[PDB]
Formats: sequence, C-alpha cells, structure tokens
Amino acid sequence: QNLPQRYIELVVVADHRVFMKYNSDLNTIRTRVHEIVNFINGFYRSLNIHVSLTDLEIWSNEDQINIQSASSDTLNAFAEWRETDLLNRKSHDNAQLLTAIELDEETLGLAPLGTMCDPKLSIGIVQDHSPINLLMGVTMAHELGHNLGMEHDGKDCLRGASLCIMRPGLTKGRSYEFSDDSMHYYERFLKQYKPQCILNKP
Amino acid sequence: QNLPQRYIELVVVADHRVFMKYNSDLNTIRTRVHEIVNFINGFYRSLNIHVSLTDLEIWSNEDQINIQSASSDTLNAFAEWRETDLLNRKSHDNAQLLTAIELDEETLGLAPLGTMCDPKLSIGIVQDHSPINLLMGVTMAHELGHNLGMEHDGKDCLRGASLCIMRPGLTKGRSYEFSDDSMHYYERFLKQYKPQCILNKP
Ligand SMILES: CNC(=O)[C@H](Cc1ccccc1)NC(=O)[C@H](CC(C)C)[C@H](CSc1cccs1)C(=O)NO
Ligand SMILES: CNC(=O)[C@H](Cc1ccccc1)NC(=O)[C@H](CC(C)C)[C@H](CSc1cccs1)C(=O)NO
Ligand SMILES: [Ca+2]
Ligand SMILES: [Ca+2]
Ligand SMILES: [Zn+2]
Ligand SMILES: [Zn+2]
Repeated sequence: QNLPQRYIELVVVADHRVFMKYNSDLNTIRTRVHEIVNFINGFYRSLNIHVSLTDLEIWSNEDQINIQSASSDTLNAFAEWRETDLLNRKSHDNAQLLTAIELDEETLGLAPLGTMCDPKLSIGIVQDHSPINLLMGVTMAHELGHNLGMEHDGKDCLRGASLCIMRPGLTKGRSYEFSDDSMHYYERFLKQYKPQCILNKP
Repeated sequence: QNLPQRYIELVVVADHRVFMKYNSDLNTIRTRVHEIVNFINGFYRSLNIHVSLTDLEIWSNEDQINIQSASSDTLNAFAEWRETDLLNRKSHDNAQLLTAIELDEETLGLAPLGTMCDPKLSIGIVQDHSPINLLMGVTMAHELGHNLGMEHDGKDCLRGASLCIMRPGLTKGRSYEFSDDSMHYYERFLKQYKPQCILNKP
C-alpha cells in the first residue's frame, strides 16, 4: 500500500431543480453538500486522498446550461461550461454537478473514465436521489472514482461487511469501502496519466 | 468518521545486538528499517497518520542502556535514556527500540498505552524476530497503536480476509488492517489528550 498524499479541490454546482427542491433555502443545500464531502473524505482515507470544497455554486436565479434527462448530453453541456466559465473564474481540480432531474434510463450519476485534471473532462454529474447523505456520498465518491481511472467491480463485490464503492448499481447499506481493485486502478492511473493538479494542499 | 491528518516523527534505535547480527553493516540495517516504516505507513493510511523516519540511531560501539531479558526492565531503562539523552539531541515524537535479544515470555513487543508525545513514555520495544519486513512492520505498527491509546482486539480478529493488527499475538499472513475498535480507541485518544507533537508535517 504505497500511496502518497494527494489533494482534490472540489466545486459542486447545484442546479435550479435542486434549488427549488429544498424550498429555496440555501443553508439547507450548503449543509447537505458539506456532510457529503465529509463522507467522501472518510471513504478516500485509505487511498490517501483528501477532498476539499473550494466553492459551492447554487444556480438560485437561472440554469446556466440546458439540464436534460439524457445524462451524457447534460455531461456534455456541463463540460463546455466548466471549461469556459467556471474554470475561467475559479481554479479547481474537479467539478461535480448536483442535478434533480430524473435521469433517463434510471441513471443516478455519470462521469468519464481517467480524466482528473483535464480542462474539459475533469467532471461528473450526480443526481439528488436520496435523503440519506451517505448514499449520496458513495454516489459522488463513485463518480470521482471514475475520474481517477477506476473501472467497476463485480455486482457481488464486498470488502468484509462493506460494499465496494465502485459497484455498478446502488444497494443500500451502512458500510461502504473501496475495493483492492479500485486501489489498483488508481495506483496505475497516478503512475500512468500522472495528474498534475492534485498535489497542492488547498 | 473522519480523522484529521497527523504526522509522527519516528526515531528507531538499533542496539549492539542488532549491529552484531547484520555483520556490522549499517547500510543493510538502514534498508531493513526504511522498508518497515513503508509498511507501517500503509497500515496507517486508514487512520490518516503518516510516519516519518526522522533519524536512525545504531549503537555501533556499545549499548547506552542495560538491555535485559525482562521486557519491562528494558522498557523503563530505555524510557529514561530517551528523556535525558535523545530528546535533548533530536526533536522527535516517538522512539522505537529495535533489540535482538530474545525477550522473556517469548515477547516480541512492548509499549505504553495512550502515551503519544510524552517525553518519557512515548516509546516502544520491538524484537528483531522475522526476516520478513512485513511481520516486522506489523509488530512496530502494533506497538505504535498502543502508544495511540489502542488496546487489543479479539484472539481471532478479522476485518475481512485481513488479520487485525491489534491481536494479542502474531499469526503469519499477507494482508493486515486496523479494526474498527482500534480506530475508535485512537479517536478518543485525540479528543482526550490533544497531542500537540503530532500536528507538524516533517
Ligand atoms: C457512472 N454511472 C454508473 O456507473 C451507473 C449508472 C447506472 C445505474 C443504473 C442503471 C444504468 C446506469 N451506476 C451508478 O451510477 C451506481 C448506481 C446508481 C443506481 C445509484 C453508482 C454506484 S452504486 C453502489 C456503490 C457501492 C455499493 S452499491 C452510484 O451510486 N454512483 O454514483
Ligand atoms: C505489548 N506486547 C504485546 O501486546 C504482546 C507480547 C507477547 C507476545 C507473545 C506472547 C505473549 C506476549 N503481543 C505482541 O507483541 C504480539 C505478538 C508478537 C508475537 C509479535 C503482536 C501481534 S498483533 C497481530 C498482527 C497480525 C496478527 S496478530 C505484535 O506483532 N506486536 O507487535
Ligand atoms: Ca489542485
Ligand atoms: Ca512532531
Ligand atoms: Zn460507475
Ligand atoms: Zn499488544
């Protein structure tokens, strides 16, 4: 287990549909997100990654992109905007989108593989699908995981009593952990792609 | 549960018996210890502790304390040496003595409980008992665990396929982890004692 200290500067963007859903109360969205970054961190402990929230942007007025049901299409719109608007203003390593649209083929999240630190592709879309901050943490941790070159595990993946975070579907539980495969998908990525943006302590 | 980033400044002291074991070659002793620490770091990824090899003291000429079979006699003797001699020469957090003497009840390790940062009791004893750096790494990690307020786990403690590091006796294996209990023992340790010495990045 030779993994050096890495740091991710995360910016979560909450859409207009999220804004409406929590009765327009911003302090409610802030707290949820903050708790979620807390669960992510606990999961990434063994990987030696520390996830830091640099900015949380709530589209309280109007949606900056056309939020669609087709996950890959919204993924597309969010990439162009990250590059030309958010990254133009805020220096950040990764950007995740918190949408409340009921995603097409029952997709609860989507992110491209092995893309951490790419101007266009260092992103992910997470659907606000559970009132339990834990199942949302595993969700966002799952998508960040794909950014770090992690492929899926088996459906019957378990690590002790814990559920492997990189499973293809979401099963409810109380203990979730990353599998040895995930640790290996990341070890190779770090040596292969060698992400430059994740070394600075925020 | 998220545990903060802590850093232990470790000094390993190899006695004359260890010096006479590796044919007076300091290089080999240096390479044995360097790898043992790497293994300690891997076990500690989960608890957010990084261990640094601050200095390696090899008593090449003669022992500075009376090395005795009685583990407890040697522990208390090494404790007062560390406080009056070593601490006043090398600023460090914890000091582990690597001895080559066959300890009393077939003892392979001994260290004080919940004593990290103490000028006298932030110590430990490790017997050079296995030519496999991994087992040597668990032995030193077990004793640093005691220093961090960790008490023993069950006779047959298992966190998945991995053997708990805090078992009262060493069973030869290929993967080791710290159990939930050990993670809670250290949590309480941090909250209760607020050790200052483990906050600076070396
Ligand atoms: C990148 N997207 C994916 O890999 C697909 C999307 C999908 C789902 C169902 C059908 C077709 C596609 N899986 C997921 O999103 C997952 C499941 C959804 C239903 C919440 C995914 C992981 S679930 C688990 C993690 C640990 C134990 S179980 C999740 O919570 N991620 O954030
Ligand atoms: C503070 N002293 C102790 O707790 C006593 C000392 C002792 C040993 C044998 C018999 C009686 C007493 N046990 C230990 O040292 C242990 C035993 C020795 C054999 C290495 C302890 C084993 S933990 C485990 C990690 C993985 C599986 S089991 C160790 O590797 N530690 O470093
Ligand atoms: Ca960065
Ligand atoms: Ca220190
Ligand atoms: Zn996935
Ligand atoms: Zn013990």
